Amino acid sequence: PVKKEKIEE
Amino acid sequence: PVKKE
Amino acid sequence: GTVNWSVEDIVKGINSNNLESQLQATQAARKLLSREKQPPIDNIIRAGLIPKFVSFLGKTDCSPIQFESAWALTNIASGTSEQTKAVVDGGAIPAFISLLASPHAHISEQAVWALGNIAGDGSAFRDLVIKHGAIDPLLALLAVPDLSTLACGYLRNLTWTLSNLCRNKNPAPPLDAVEQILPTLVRLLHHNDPEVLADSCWAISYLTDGPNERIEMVVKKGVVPQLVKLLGATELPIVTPALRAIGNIVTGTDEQTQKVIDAGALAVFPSLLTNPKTNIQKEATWTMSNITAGRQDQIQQVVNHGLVPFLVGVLSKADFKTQKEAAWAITNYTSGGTVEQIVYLVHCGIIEPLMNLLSAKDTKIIQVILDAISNIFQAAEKLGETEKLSIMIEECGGLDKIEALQRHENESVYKASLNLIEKYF
Repeated sequence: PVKKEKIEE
Repeated sequence: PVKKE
Repeated sequence: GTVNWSVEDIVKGINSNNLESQLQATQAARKLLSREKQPPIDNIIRAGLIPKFVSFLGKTDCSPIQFESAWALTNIASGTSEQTKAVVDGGAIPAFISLLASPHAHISEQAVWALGNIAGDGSAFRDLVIKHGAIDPLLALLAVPDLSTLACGYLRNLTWTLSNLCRNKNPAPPLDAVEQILPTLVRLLHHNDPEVLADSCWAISYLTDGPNERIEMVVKKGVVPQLVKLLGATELPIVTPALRAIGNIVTGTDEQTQKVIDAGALAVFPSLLTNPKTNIQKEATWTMSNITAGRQDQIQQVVNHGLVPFLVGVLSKADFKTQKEAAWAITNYTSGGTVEQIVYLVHCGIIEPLMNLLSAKDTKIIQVILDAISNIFQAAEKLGETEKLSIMIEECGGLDKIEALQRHENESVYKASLNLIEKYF
């Protein structure tokens, strides 16, 4: 989606 | 005919 | 207690000369930037933290600060172009490419993700990522006998990043970079994970969105059969990109279009042209339009697959945008078809739905439909059936609409309308 935030891991 | 994008 | 820190506290930690204090503060920043509500990216940038995070990427001795800084920088790079630029301007690209070689998979993966965000901004950063030599190390991560041994998340991130290196135009990616990537993409198009398949299809869609030479590079890799298979998948996230790619390919040469036909694509179109998702119906109808623009033998395969009734269907009832693509498909069919093929189209019920669309508030569709009527009349002239056609048009309410159109703003419309009435009515 063009760009992706990493929210959790 | 001609194709189109 | 690396939760809910202030930026001031993060700065104080990062400016400490204590690697552990710096690590705690870097993790606090990561957690800030990982919150869903307005992550404070601009405050972090304004604090001057990007250069520090980038330097932490190079601390091989402290793997956790590498990870935390990588994730922090990933989330900044996820934002606006300006926010992505700040990461690039900090020297992150070469530092992330170095991290692709990390023995720690979680760090390699984060570097993959960050480079995807950077390449995803646009052509210029994509090309800068390529110039700094990202492709070789990225592909090396996928040089395994069986992709199924790789962790699911890792493989999905790599596929997504590679798709962003394939993306954007003006300009399109460098030809040599596309040649380097395509063999790995072909392999990922055969992987069994739905998300890998979707992102692989998106990549092919991007690489096929251009001149015939770009299409040829993909088509010569032999992927069209696999794309047609994916066109028949249950998952919409796969079908959407597969159909876009197929649609892109049929905008090329008649020989490239034939590969799609030979691969069995037209057998999926009954479903596609009746699909509940409007976008799929639109794009499938657009695809049909570029097949009806082909050779007469190609029009015949449309006929043989039973697809003219489906085009009558979409013309009769669909979202307006789909109906306009269908009008184009008819005008193209009528322009390039044999007399027998045009007769078939009328026997399938094209006239009434075409006439019903002449009531539309769109100049282009009226032009398209008027052109198609002319083409059909031309075939009727060759059969001496002009009057039968004239009657059909009159009986379904057409003559009324064409008459009105002689009195229409657009010149092409009134000219085309006046001519038809003058010659047939």
